Amino acid sequence: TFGSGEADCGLRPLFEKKSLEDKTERELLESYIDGR
Amino acid sequence: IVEGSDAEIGMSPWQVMLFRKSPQELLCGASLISDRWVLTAAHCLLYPPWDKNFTENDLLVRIGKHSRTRYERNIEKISMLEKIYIHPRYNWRENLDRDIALMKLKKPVAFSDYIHPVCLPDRETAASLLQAGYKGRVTGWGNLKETWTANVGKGQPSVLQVVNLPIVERPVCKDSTRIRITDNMFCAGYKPDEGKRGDACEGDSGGPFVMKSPFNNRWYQMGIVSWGEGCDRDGKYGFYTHVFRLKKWIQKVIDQFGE
Ligand SMILES: *C[C@@](*)(O)[C@H](CCCNC(N)=[NH2+])NC(=O)[C@@H]1CCCN1C(=O)[C@H](N)Cc1ccccc1
Repeated sequence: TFGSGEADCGLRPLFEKKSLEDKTERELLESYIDGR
Repeated sequence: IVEGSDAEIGMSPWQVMLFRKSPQELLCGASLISDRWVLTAAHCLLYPPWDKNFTENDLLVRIGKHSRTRYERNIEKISMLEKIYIHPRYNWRENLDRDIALMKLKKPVAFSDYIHPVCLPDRETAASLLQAGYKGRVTGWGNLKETWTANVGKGQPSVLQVVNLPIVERPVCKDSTRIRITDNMFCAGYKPDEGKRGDACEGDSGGPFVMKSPFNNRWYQMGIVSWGEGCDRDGKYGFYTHVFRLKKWIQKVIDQFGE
């Protein structure tokens, strides 16, 4: 099956876990199609 | 990384430093995809042209690092390797096609605030999100400039460096170079008329190109730093191994054996 432990992958302890944004993170979001 | 900036602590908890034993040398970046599996570029390990052939025990993997050079005492984890698997159709002779290798760690790492796996993309997420103009992020400890030729500035960062750049469309990728481009490669970077700059560079290979899904909000690794021609040159683009096109092989070696 998996070789793994991960499955909470891509959520980052000091940031999404803590409901925090990194300092240049809204930029990539802003490219996805544009914003709003 | 050229034209990037210092990383916040914990912002790339998947970043992995591939580190040579003797002589102590940074060689490449990598990424944590699981507590036992690390993904990188195959050319970091095997590139016969430059007489390059690392085996499982020429290398350390350092996980949870921020500083390029200091031991971070209760943050970083130094691990040793069990197995290296390089794509059997990796083409080192011509264009670096299928620039991917897996590393099975010898025992598992435990996740902390500093150490946390990235997701690999599924069909719908690779489709959704990898469209020209969409931005991703590259991290590494690699060159700040081109150091093979005389240049001003430090060549080497003290802290992990972050750059956020756009996917460029294949037409443009293919005419910025005379190296043969492939479906397993994408390019990314700013056009000369876009005002902004930045790129990977030598030392950055193996590091992830990641993207934050607006749906669930999980970061996914979309590419691996592969090749380029200089660093940040106008009209040139960084080329990246296309992780989703190679996920069949990843899955097939990861799941091969049980735990
Ligand atoms: C191994 C990696 O550190 C490195 C990353 C360079 C990224 N550069 C930019 N601007 N984004 N890759 C390499 O240096 C590879 C390995 C072999 C040499 N090489 C090159 O990128 C050459 N610059 C171009 C090349 C030569 C032969 C075959 C393919 C590409």
